[PDB]
Formats: sequence, structure tokens, C-alpha cells
Amino acid sequence: ATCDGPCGLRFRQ
Amino acid sequence: VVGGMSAEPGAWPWMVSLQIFMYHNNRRYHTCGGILLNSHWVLTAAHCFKNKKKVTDWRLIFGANEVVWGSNKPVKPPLQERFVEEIIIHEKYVSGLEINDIALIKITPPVPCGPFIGPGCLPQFKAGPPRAPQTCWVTGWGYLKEKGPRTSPTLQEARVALIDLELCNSTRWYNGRIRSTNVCAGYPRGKIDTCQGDSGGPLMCRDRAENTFVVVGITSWGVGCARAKRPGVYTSTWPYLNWIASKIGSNALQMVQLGTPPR
Ligand SMILES: *[C@H]1O[C@H](CO[C@H]2O[C@@H](C)[C@@H](O)[C@@H](O)[C@@H]2O)[C@@H](O[C@H]2O[C@H](CO)[C@@H](O[C@@H]3O[C@H](CO)[C@@H](O)[C@H](O)[C@@H]3O)[C@H](O)[C@H]2NC(C)=O)[C@H](O)[C@H]1NC(C)=O
Ligand SMILES: NC(=[NH2+])c1ccc(N)cc1
Repeated sequence: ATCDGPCGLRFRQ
Repeated sequence: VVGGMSAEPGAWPWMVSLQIFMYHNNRRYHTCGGILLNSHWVLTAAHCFKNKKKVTDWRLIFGANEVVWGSNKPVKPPLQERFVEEIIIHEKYVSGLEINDIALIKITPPVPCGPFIGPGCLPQFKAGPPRAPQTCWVTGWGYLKEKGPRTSPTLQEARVALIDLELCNSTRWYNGRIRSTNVCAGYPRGKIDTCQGDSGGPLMCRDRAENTFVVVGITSWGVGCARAKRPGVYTSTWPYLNWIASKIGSNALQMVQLGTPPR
């Protein structure tokens, strides 16, 4: 569950 | 946040709640906000750590929407709780006047990013200062009204307007107290603004045609909360990419910067 990847991403839900 | 409504779970997964941990009774108190940059760094305001610079006076809560005042009960997932490994206040910070109000915190152990926790984006070197007009939002667990002892248990959000600095600094407003590394956001008639407890928190923006939001500032100070012609003053993150990069590493910062995608 890295914290990298596209940022500013919301509702990861 | 004075004005605005509550937020919905997962609406702002980079929100971190900086708490003060009284050791003489295990109580945690939310005092500041913060921004999750990566698995191990959180961007916040410098003033927050006034008279509190021991890594053990703090506790960090991620993936939260509801925050309780002094509590001792552990936090159950997806909410996460963490310890401070480092406090890096900015080398040229100025206490009192609240200049270069920006700090970095290293977490330990690191947090796992999931449905309720992920990074935010910072500006690009190419960005320059926030140009108005624009649509921004601010979030936080601070006061709901000037003063009023209690903070907000439920994370709040509000839409605010960028104000030009020439206006923000004019006599009838802040009359000189503003600098180029700042950013003012709010309304001429007030009513909507950040407040104590929101400090360290983000000022996010984007254009109507744009996909993603971006942290263009960190809540810093202001004269009361939600007062006419006294907009909130924020720390513009753009001019600190510089410093951020020297602490967290180039690539780390690179990973929190949007590219040149479709418009
Ligand atoms: C707004 O905040 C500062 C206030 O400037 C004030 O002066 C007028 C412009 C007035 O209309 C009001 O807007 C406000 O009361 C301003 O800070 C400085 O302004 C000057 C230029 O930066 C400063 O320099 C003066 O120029 C020369 C430089 O060598 C010299 O005479 C002297 O040393 C001085 O530097 C001046 O000292 C500053 N003024 C004060 C009293 O703080 C800010 O730039 C404005 N904010 C922003 C973000 O630009
Ligand atoms: N937004 C404000 N006027 C404000 C925000 C934080 C704070 N500590 C004081 C004022």
C-alpha cells in the first residue's frame, strides 16, 4: 500500500 | 474552520492531525493540521512546535475524519497513529511574526497508504505564485468560530477565494504585514476562513478545467478568524520546493508533483 503513485488522489475509497 | 461544512470520509486523504500528548495522563490533543507528502513525511507549519520541540510531545493521526478531544483510547483502522522521528523547523523561520512558517516531520514507523490515506501534490518548479482568480478549498479540525474553546470533532472544509497580495497588503487590510512568500485566501466580507487548530493545514487549488487539487499553501495566521478584510494568511509552498527538496530528497518531491498531462 505504497504512498507513492499519483498524488492529489482523493476518495481512494 | 469558520463556515463550511463537514467533510466526507476519504474526501481528503492527505489530512494529518498533529497532536499534543500529555504524558502525565495519556491524553492526546489536536492542535495542528498537516499534510501527508509520503509514507514518511508530513508538511506542516513551524509555529505549531512552539515550546514543544521534543519528538515525544507529539502523536500523529492519519486516515481520520472524526477526531476526539483529549483521548487515550487507541485508534482502530483504517485510522493510523504514529510517532515523530524528526522535527525540522525551517532554518530561517521567524517566531512571532510567523515568517518562513514551514516545517517538516518524519514519521515512525511509516504509514501505509490506502483508501483513507495518500499523498497530496505540491506545486511544480514551473508553477510560480498562485495567480487569482482560482477555486480553492481549506480543511481542518480547528475552531468553528473566533475563539470558542472546543475544536471540531469532524473534519471541516470550505471553499475560499484567493486574494491578490496587493489587496491583501493594502492599508485597509493588512497594511504591509504581508510578504512575497505568503498567500492570502478568503473573502472581503469574511465569514469564511481558517482558525486556530487549522494551522499546518492545506490550501488546495486548481482550475475549473483541471483534474487534481494542489497544496499551494499552509495555514499560517491572520487577524481573528473570518473578519472583514482580514483574510487568512498562508505560507506559499511554491517558494519552498527548494527547502523541501533538500530535506526529503529530489525524487520524493518529484513524486508529489503533477506532470504535463492532458488539459
Ligand atoms: C506590503 O508590505 C510592505 C509595505 O510596503 C508599504 O509601503 C508602501 C508600498 C505602501 O503603499 C504600503 O503598501 C505599505 O505600507 C512592503 O515592504 C517594503 O517596501 C519596500 C520595497 O520592498 C521596502 O524598501 C524600501 O526601499 C529601499 C530599498 O533599499 C530603501 O529605501 C529601504 O531600505 C526600503 O527597503 C520597505 O522597507 C518595505 N516597507 C515596509 C515599511 O515594510 C512589501 O513589499 C509589501 N508586501 C509585498 C508582499 O510586497
Ligand atoms: N485563518 C486565520 N485567520 C487564521 C488561521 C490560523 C491561526 N492560528 C490564526 C488565524
